[PDB]
Amino acid sequence: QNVKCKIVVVGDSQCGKTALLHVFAKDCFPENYVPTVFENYTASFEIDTQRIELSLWDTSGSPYYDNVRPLSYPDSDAVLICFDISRPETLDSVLKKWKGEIQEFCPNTKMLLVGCKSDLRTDVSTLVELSNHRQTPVSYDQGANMAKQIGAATYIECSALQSENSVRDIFHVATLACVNK
Amino acid sequence: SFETRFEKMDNLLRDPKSEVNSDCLLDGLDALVYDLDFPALRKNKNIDNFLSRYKDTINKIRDLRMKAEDYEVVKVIGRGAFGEVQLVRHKSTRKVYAMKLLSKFEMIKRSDSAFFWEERDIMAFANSPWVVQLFYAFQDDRYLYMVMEYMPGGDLVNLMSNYDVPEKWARFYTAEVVLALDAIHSMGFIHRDVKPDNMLLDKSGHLKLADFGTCMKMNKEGMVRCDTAVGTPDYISPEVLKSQGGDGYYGRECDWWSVGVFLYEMLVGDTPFYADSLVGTYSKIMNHKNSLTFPDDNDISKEAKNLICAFLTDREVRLGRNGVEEIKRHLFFKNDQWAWETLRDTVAPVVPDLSSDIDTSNFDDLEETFPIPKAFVGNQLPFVGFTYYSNRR
Ligand SMILES: Nc1nc2c(ncn2[C@@H]2O[C@H](COP(=O)(O)OP(=O)(O)OP(=O)(O)O)[C@@H](O)[C@H]2O)c(=O)[nH]1
Ligand SMILES: Nc1ncnc2c1ncn2[C@@H]1O[C@H](COP(=O)(O)OP(=O)(O)NP(=O)(O)O)[C@@H](O)[C@H]1O
Ligand SMILES: [Mg+2]
Ligand SMILES: [Mg+2]
Repeated sequence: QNVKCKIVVVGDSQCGKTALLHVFAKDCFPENYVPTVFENYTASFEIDTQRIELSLWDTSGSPYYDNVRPLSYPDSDAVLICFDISRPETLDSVLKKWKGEIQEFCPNTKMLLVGCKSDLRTDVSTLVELSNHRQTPVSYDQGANMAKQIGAATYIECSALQSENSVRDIFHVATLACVNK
Repeated sequence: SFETRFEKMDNLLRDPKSEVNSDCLLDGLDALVYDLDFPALRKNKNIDNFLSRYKDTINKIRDLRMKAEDYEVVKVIGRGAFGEVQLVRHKSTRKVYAMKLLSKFEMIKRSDSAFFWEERDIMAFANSPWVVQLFYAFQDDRYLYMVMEYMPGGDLVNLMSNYDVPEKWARFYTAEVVLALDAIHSMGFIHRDVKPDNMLLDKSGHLKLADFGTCMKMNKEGMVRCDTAVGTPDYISPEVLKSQGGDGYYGRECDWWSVGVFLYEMLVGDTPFYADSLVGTYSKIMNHKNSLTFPDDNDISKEAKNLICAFLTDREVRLGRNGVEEIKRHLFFKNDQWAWETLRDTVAPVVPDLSSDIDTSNFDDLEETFPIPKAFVGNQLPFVGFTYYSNRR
């Protein structure tokens, strides 16, 4: 039987978790947002000639579910903590909540900071809006200078929306977090 | 007709570039009588009353063909993948070459029973002053051997740690690489493992390359198809990387990127995509448009930071995409000190300090086996045709 690693995704609501697991495991971007809860995408990847089998877990970011989301951590191989690059609000949150809730249920499992919606960093609209709060989108450095402060293995970005490869380049990086072990 | 038969034939036992020059047919048999000399196999009278036929000459022979202990050894100046590399003096010829050893058993376990044949061709046939000459290539039962001209200068890493490289210098060592690459491109190939660990220095101070495992003759149109990642991970191309499991298909812009990452390790001291993790140094590379960054230095000349950023970038944009020439033309190789066809002609930037025929001052210092064939394995197999000597005028 081919090698099989398990992968969980947590993150503030609407940061684009389900935008990306759906792009990678179903080859199309989701037309209508729906607050996922649990959901089990079934993908497949390839490192150097050989197949790893991927079992992906999409979740809720809504506190309403703080009580149930942790039923997916048990015995993971690698977890993806997420943030919306177009709202610094959600990164001061990959620290408050997610470092702690991951540190405590899947403690012996590689974790991995991923910044979504990167294509909004150069949209005159989500800047014009982030300034009306004395805010300003997440810069790569703001990103990693966080990840290496919470203990992630690497920090990486991706436009879940614009170029398909930016997402493949993610499940490539994280297949390796499972298997390299 | 008929003469041009026993003709076109004989000049095919001398032709070294041939699959069957005498030295290879030897290599053949020798490696077979190794794979039948078993009690297990001789219960069959074919093997037994044939290996009987050839005992008293198969011995008389391994006795002659450049056997391994024809060389006594000095220091060992390199361990690596499959076994080590030692500085040897020929017990008879008194000449000093630099022998590469390949662990046969461990080379079929790691399932790489042929990654070297291009390193045989290249090293022995690309007569070049950029390439490390392959003088003799012989095998025995347990290992392989490649006797190479010795390079007393050391790798480029021995340098970057013992000096604090200036731009005057990074102009030199770089453009001497650029040349030794457009060498290996127009010799037909592509390197792929391009690091300071693989750059050596002749006693003259100038440069040569060795290690050609990774190489690969380009197809008709100049590209290559390959779904496996290759080379050290600091210097790895982004195309060669994201190929690991995928329709990977790259040209030679993948040696070029590797060079920018080197013009960087030289002028800043650390690599541009460093990170704690095997997987962490891969994610810095992926996000290159965003993760590449020079420290609080503007003494990095405008047009050097500016070259680094022309190599370190997407492949369709990458400098050298449209000619090995637009590289030699960079505003960064301006100098009253030379133009190009005279480079390895000039005088080194740092010239090796050697005491004797074999001073390894620039170098630092450093038995498993097989399973007895039940039936017939065929182990010693695609290790045949590998022998090659010199004699050829
Ligand atoms: N530009 C851009 N927009 C995105 C991206 N990802 C998601 N979006 C938009 O943002 C909305 C949020 O996406 P989802 O991933 O489905 O929501 P979620 O992150 O799963 O939030 P949950 O309810 O907690 O599951 C989607 O309707 C998309 O329209 C992205 O990568 N780039
Ligand atoms: N012809 C030579 N003359 C002097 N030193 C050499 C020569 N060939 C190899 N070396 C030394 O051996 C080291 C590595 O050589 P190499 O045979 O390429 O090992 P390797 O198995 O390729 N390592 P890896 O990159 O993991 O595959 C170099 O850094 C040199 O220091
Ligand atoms: Mg959702
Ligand atoms: Mg090496």
